[PDB]
This record gives sequence, C-alpha cells and structure tokens, in this order.
Amino acid sequence: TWLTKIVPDLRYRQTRADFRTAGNLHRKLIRLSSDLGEERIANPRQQSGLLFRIEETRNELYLLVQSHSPLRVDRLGPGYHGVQMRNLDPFLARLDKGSRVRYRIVASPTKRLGRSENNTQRLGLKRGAAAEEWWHSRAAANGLELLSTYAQTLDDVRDPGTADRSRKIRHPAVRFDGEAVISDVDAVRHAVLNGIGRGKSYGCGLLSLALI
Amino acid sequence: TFVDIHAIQTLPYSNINRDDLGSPKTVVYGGKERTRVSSQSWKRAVRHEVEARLGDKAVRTRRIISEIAKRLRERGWDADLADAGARQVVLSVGKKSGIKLEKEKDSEAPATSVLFYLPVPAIDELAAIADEHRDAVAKEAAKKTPKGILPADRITEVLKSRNVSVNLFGRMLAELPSTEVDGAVQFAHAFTVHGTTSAGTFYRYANVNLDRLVENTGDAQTARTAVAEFLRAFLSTVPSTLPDLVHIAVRFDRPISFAPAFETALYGSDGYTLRACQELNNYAERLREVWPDDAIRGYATVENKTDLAALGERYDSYPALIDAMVAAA
Amino acid sequence: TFVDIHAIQTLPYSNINRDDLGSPKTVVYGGKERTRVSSQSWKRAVRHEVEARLGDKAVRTRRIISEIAKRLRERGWDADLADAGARQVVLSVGKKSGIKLEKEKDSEAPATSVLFYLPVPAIDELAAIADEHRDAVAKEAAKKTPKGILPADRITEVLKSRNVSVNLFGRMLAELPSTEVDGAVQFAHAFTVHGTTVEVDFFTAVDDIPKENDHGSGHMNAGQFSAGTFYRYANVNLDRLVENTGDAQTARTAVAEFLRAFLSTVPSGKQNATAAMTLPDLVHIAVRFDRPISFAPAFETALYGSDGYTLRACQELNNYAERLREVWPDDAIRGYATVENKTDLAALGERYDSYPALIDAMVAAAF
Repeated sequence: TWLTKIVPDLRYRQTRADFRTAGNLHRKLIRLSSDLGEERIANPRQQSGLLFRIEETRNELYLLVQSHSPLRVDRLGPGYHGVQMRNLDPFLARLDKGSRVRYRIVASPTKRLGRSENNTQRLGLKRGAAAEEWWHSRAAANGLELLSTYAQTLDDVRDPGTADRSRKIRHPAVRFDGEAVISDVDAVRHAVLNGIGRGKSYGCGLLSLALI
Repeated sequence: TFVDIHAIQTLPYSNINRDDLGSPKTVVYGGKERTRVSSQSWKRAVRHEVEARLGDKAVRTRRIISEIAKRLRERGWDADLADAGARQVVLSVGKKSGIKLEKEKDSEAPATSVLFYLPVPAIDELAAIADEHRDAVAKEAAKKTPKGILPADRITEVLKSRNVSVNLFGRMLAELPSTEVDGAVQFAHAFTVHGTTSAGTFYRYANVNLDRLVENTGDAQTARTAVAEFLRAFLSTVPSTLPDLVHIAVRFDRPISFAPAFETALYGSDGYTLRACQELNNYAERLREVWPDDAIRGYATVENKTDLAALGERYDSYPALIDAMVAAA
Repeated sequence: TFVDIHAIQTLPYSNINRDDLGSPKTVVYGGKERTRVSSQSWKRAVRHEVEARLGDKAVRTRRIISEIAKRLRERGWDADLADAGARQVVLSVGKKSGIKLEKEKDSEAPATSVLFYLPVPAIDELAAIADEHRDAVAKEAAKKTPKGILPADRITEVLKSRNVSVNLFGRMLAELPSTEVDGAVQFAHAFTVHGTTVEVDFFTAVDDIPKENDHGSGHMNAGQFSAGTFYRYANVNLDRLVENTGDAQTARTAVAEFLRAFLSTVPSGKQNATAAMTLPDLVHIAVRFDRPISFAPAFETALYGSDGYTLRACQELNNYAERLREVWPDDAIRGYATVENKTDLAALGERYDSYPALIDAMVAAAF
C-alpha cells in the first residue's frame, strides 16, 4: 500500500458534482483507479480495494487516500498529481512488536437485532460503555489501542440517481485517536491493509500509525 | 498556614477524562503536548471520597424542586400540594421574584436555572419549613399566580448550611450572595512530565489554606480532620494504584508549586519515574536555597533507591507522612 | 535613582486574569499572539501584599458615606443623624456643588460617582470632624435641601493623607486637584516570551440526581486557558517616592517591601480551580542613575519551542543586557538571582545567593 493526500472540489459553481452526495464522492474515489482487482472469500475482510479519511468538510472536502492502485489526478483537482503521493511499507523497521506507534482509527460500532415489521436490521448502538468492548473484541491480539467513544450524530448518504447505487440512510462513525501498542506485527499489518469494518467505501476502516 | 502537596503518579494506558470529542485533554507546555486531567475531575473524585467516608452527601444538583416535593410526599402531602409547596419554598427567596427557573415542561417539575450545592439535611430542613405552613401553601395554590409566603429568613439560613466539601471547595450562588462561601483548597491540573501526543506519569499539586478553612468551619479539630481526610483522598482516589512520589510541605508565607521544574519535557526510551523524582528533588533544592524560609517538609516514596535530601525527612508510609504533617500544622 | 526589576516567571496551565469574555488577555507582539497579565492585576496583588505586611489598608472605595455613617453610629449618633452627617462631609468639599453623587434610589446611602483611595485612619478622622459638629449637622438635616457646614480646609487636609500604596501607586481625584498624588512606580504588562495559542477547555457540571434516559449532565461550558513563561518588569522612581513619603528611611522600607512583594505575589484570578503559585525563575534588579530601561525588545522575536523556554529566555535576556550595556554605557548597579545553576549570567552583575539577599543589597546600594 501507499499514501496520498487529495482535495476534491465541486465541478461547477452550482454544486452539480461531486460533494452534493456521498455516492458521487466514492464514485470520484473509484474513477481515479481504472484497473481494479477483486478477490473474495466466504466472509473475511475485503482487500480490493481503497481506503480514505475525511479530515474536514468545510473546503469542499479534505481527504487522504491510502491504497494499492496509483491515484491519478482528474478534472477539477489539485494543481498537481497529489496533493501528495509516496509509497509506504508496513515492513519499515518491521514496525517492531512491543514498541508503541500512534494511530487514528475510524469506526462504526454496531450490534444487529431483530426489529418488528422486519427484515432484521443492524443498529449503531451496542449507561456504562459497550463500544470499548465491541472494538477491542474485534481488535484481536494485534496492536491494542484505546477507545474514544462519542455520543453524537450523524452521517447521511443519498443517491444521485445511478442504478446499483445505495440510496438514503444514516450511519454514525466514531473517531478513535491514540497510540497503538503492537502485540502482533503481521496481524496489525494485514488488518490495516484490509480495512477495519464494513462499508470501506464510506470512510470507515482506515488506520494510520506514527512513531514515538 | 498553607499545606502544599506534590505527587508523581503513573497512570496506565487508559483515558481518564476525555475531551469534547473523545480525545484526552492536552496542554501545550514547553512547546510539547501533554495529556492532562482537569482539576474539576479530581476535585469531584476527591469530594466523593471525603463525603464517602464522612457521609455528608453534599449533593450538587438542579432538581431541588423534585426532591423537596419528594420529602413533602413522604410526610403526607399530596402530589399537587407537595409540588406547589416546593415551588413556594423556591419562589420566596430572592430578587423580587424567587429563584429563576428553566423553561418549564408540561408535566415534569422544573429545575432551577442556577445550580445548588447542599447536604441532605439541608433539603430535609427546607421541607420541614415548608410543612409548618400547610394552610398557607394550600391557600396560595388556590390562586393562578402565587407569590412568596415562606419565611425567607430561616430558609435562607438553611441554604447557608455548610459541609466538609462546602468548606473546602466553596460554594457560589448568584441569587443568594449571603450563602456564598469561598473555597480554601487550590487544586491544580495534572499534566504529564513528558510529551505524549494513553499512559504516562502525571504530576499533581494542591494547596490547602488552613487559615480560611478554619475560618469557614469555625472549629479547629474539624478543620484538622477535614484536611487529613482531604490529603488521604487526594492520594487514594483515581477517576473512572498509588503515586510513586508524595511530598507534603507546610509553608507559613505563601504556597508554591513545582510545575516549572517539569517545563522542559523529559526525553525517554528509559524510565521516567526516577528521572522525575531526582529532577523534582533538584528543583526543590535550588528553589529552597534561593527562597529561604522556615518551613516543614516531608515526603514518602515507594522506592528506597535514591535519597531525596531537599524534600525533608523521609517518612515510611503515606498515612504516617500525612499524620505527622497534619499534626505539625 | 531608578530601581528597575526584571523577572522571568513561568506560569503553568491556568488563566490568571481573563478578558471580558473568559479568554486570557493577549498581545500581538513581534507578530505573534502572546497571553498577558494586565498591569493593574499585579499592581492589585502587590498592593494588597505590601499593605498586608505594612498594615495600612489603603482602601479604594466609593461608599465612603456608608463607612462615615457607620463610624458615627458606632459613636452614638442615630441612623438618620449619622447618614445626614456623612452626606455633609461629602457635600462640604466639592467645589461649586459638592461631590457629585450617582442618582440614589434605595434605602442605603448614596455612592460617590468618583472612586476615593484612602487609608482607614483617614475615614476615622473624617468621622471625628463630623462628630465635633453634631448640632450643626442636625440643623442642616432639619432643612429640605441642606448644604455644607463643615470646615472644608481640615477635612480637605484629611483627604490628602498619603499612605504606602498611595505613595508608590499614586492617586487621582478630579473634584479635588489638591489631593492628587503622583505615582512613583512604573508597572509594566507581563507578556509571554513565546507565542502561545489559547486552548479552549471544555468542562461540564454533573448533577447528583440522575434520571433514566439521560446520563444527567447539569451544565456545560468552555473556559479558555493558556500556559507559558511570562516576562515581567517594573521601575521604582526613588526620587518621587522620597518626595511622597518625605522621609528616606520609611521610603527605604516601602521600596524594599515593594520589591519583595513584586517577586512573591501572584494574582488570584481563577486560581482556586488551578493553582499557579510560582516564583520567578530569574530575578534581575538593577539600579540606574540616568533613566529606567526595559528589556522588552529582547523578546520581540518570538521563541520557537519543542524544547524548554526557561534556559533560552534566560540566556537571551543575558545577551541583550550585555550588548545593550555596551551600547548605552552607564554607571549602574546590577544583581541577579536564578533558579538554574547551569549557565553563568555575566552581564547581570554579581549573582547573589537568594531573592531577599539580592533585594537587601540592592535597596541598600540604591542610596
């Protein structure tokens, strides 16, 4: 995998595209990668596949893509290929186990339930914590972290009209931030490259580390 | 007349008090970020411990109307008689219109927009003063817009009822400047001694102005017990392990903090407890030889390796150190 | 004859004196924001400390009528006779119309529209002159619109009574230009030596009576805090101080206690919730015979960090004092104490051992 910083702007002066919706946003994220491979197995985490992090949404969007395919500049983008681009190996200095490395993990804590007049549904809420248990339970014995659970709202997603393109729903995303402790190198490595959680096309999953 | 307390305590990889977005609160000290625990949090844990042992229950709340109504319902009053009663107790106090209230709801009893801090016997006695005028309250409830009928003098004297937590931490009430008591214990924020951007070794400090504390409480034995339990609760409690270094000093001129000793962050890859200990020692020595004063100094340590000279005479344990220092005060 | 005092003091994460909205006062110096402690705040702490030791109690007030009436009620006068008496004492000095008073509607005595600054024995003496004319006061109270009956010369002589805080800090009174005394100590604002951004601090007040469906937070706000290494400076014009005090030994005691209070004290602004009691990490007293001089320009170029700020600021003040001393040569006295024995500060004079020793040798050496 490798890392790049990008900033997408609105096509015209009437916000016809792209920031108007989330489906076009991820559309602008897949368009940049023409060639795409996709290998699946019975319910593991997906590795196809891109990862991105939205920092701020007040200047059309500030975004950071970490992925495997090379990102290519398109219409109404930065004044260069980037903002910035470089390769990165989770092999550098091996990311020594037992050594501390900072991190920034997005998430979407959920628990699934049977709902009346359903057609079972998943629910973003799982008094005294439950999301700590949820993420450190999914967070198998690799780099353990801290759990910064929040208590607010909200994220929406609607369709621009294209077929086979998700419609309108909401989803909460918790922004955990801290200093990962590495207890397993290949497990945290493969877990970062895959992406942590479902809906990798909506921002969740991306993990970035740092040094002491 | 100032009981100063310093303590180095290593808090593990956790999140003591998160920020408004989940992250831990951080300072920018000496150029570097430093996770910190707000003073209001430790003050809350400490008081809850003090009141825990000394079961005074200095309840800090807004919904005083609901509890006054509860005491009146326990003592025979009807739901409407209790509710209207409590509202008479609150509306007959100050500034021409009683204590202001929040945007009332259609069914729930309102809550004062200002916030109160009282012990449980204070609420009980307030409900008692409300019960002595049953007929008056019922007569006022007959109207559409009632007014004050309660003897504001005695209820106002009940709101002035102090407590151990009220004495140490102080109270404020804008609509009742007669009950405002000033705190006697200066509690400082706890920042790490090394830049972290969660575990680490926090440094903590607090001052106890004996003079004002004896002034609020009045007696001197109650004051001595209150400060002793304060110190023990300050070391013992931890928000929702013991400090690796404890230094109590009694100063007769002015309180002093050792925070500047930890301005230049400490680099690691090694341990931080010994470095912080010997560096606090060094700063206490040079500061001691630059601001000469006749003070009392004592300290405890959970490691007998180093000898801290400037910190006084090394007592054996925390309760012994605290006992000898509160005694010497 | 100018006792200059410089001091580098590092205050931790606190908020000494907030602005009109919670934020700490900030300067824009050398292009970067720098939190500051207003001069009046330190002057207030200093005076309260000086007068604390030297128990003169130079009370600044508006309600002098209230205390004159209180002294008269203590000395036997009735409530109405005491109140009318005090109003005569205040109404018998103001030229052409008496001392202006803010529109008074209350059962309490009126508060003068100008702030007085007097010691307690002065108020006592005013009550004495008011007590010597009981009958006259009653005679004025008998009318509907009374006037002045007191001998404005001696009461005017009581209002001119100076004091240690009055001598050092000075007084102003527009309605009585004869009592205006000029200050002798130039106090400067204390700005950081390094650019500091204000960190907003979120905080809540939890309720002790919970209700299901809610965690029960009783209040929320966010107070702006900031930490840093402040630079502080003050000058003492000996000449004018000896003029105000009159004697030279009393003057000597007042300036010595001033310097000690300037180093010792720290304000009381939101310190209860954050103890910021500290001592200056560097203290430099110099006695100059030509003009006072500040070391503020040394700190114009803000200091970048990630390191400490005490050592760099100390040695940089040294460098600036050295070059400045060799560019403006003068026969002055210099001494300094320091809470760090690493560097050797040459240009600051002879390194004394401790703050009170430095203060003693400099106040003595100043004359």
